[PDB]
Amino acid sequence: PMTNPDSGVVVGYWHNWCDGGGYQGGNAPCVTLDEVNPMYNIVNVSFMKVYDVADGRIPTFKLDPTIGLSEEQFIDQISELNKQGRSVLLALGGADAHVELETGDERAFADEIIRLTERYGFDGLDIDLEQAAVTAANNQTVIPDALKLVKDHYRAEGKNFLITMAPEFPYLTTGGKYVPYIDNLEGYYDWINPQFYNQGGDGIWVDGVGWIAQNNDALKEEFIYYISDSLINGTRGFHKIPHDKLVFGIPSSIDAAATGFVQDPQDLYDAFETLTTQGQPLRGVMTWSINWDMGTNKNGQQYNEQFIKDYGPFVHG
Repeated sequence: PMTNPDSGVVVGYWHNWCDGGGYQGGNAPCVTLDEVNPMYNIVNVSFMKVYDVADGRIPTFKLDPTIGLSEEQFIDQISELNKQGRSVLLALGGADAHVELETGDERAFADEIIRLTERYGFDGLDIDLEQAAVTAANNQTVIPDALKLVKDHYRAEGKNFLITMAPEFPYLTTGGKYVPYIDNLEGYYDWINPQFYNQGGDGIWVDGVGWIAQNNDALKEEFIYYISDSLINGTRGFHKIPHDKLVFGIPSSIDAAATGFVQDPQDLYDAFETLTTQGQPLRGVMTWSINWDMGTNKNGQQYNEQFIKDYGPFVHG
């Protein structure tokens, strides 16, 4: 019962908690799955984590009851997303997740991913580790090893369990800390949706063009274009990610991330247009987060689904 997308994707994260505070003092309410705009055709339930270190190192998922959904209602709403052709992934990691897997844990971690997948109807898993967890303990080897077990388990049932990853973009260099997740899952992952945000003054130097920072709003089109062109060709010191497997992750507003919000969507449409014109169209867009897009800013104004209104029709048309 493992729903996959047929073409472009708009990936959105869904908070398993209520009323998060924002980088500019807004508020992100919890919402049900049935409240999510259908143009979010990949919905990432956040987060699979270790809730209590006394329960051991294996991450798990526990639905937050304050969202107002029973277990059965949550399961049913996933089934309903699947009937619409939409996928629901489990996102592993997030802040304060205590994911510190050790060599030897990979079989039990795979078992728990399979168990939650059977119980809830998840269509796959997104690796969304916090900065410090990327190289913690044996995460770089145990997490890919466990996911290969899961992938092949479902492949043997004729099903494609989706595997995606949300690296912070500076770590995608040829010698970067994220490389093992990508190399170890080559041929296993379906796409990568890096975070092109929260890295302040990081960016990329483009010979003949100059220094293009992730927080430079005047060069946003050039940033999106050149960081993507580098990834999809394995150039400018970046690890290759094929263009049909690259999804461009950006904040849904200035409350969702400290930096990286795209002030003018036209900069993204034009960058994607240049990539398409050279024959390397990207697979779609990702955002942190659905709940922020449905949230409020510090003066109580609704974000009013502005992000999915800006990028949904663009990706799906």
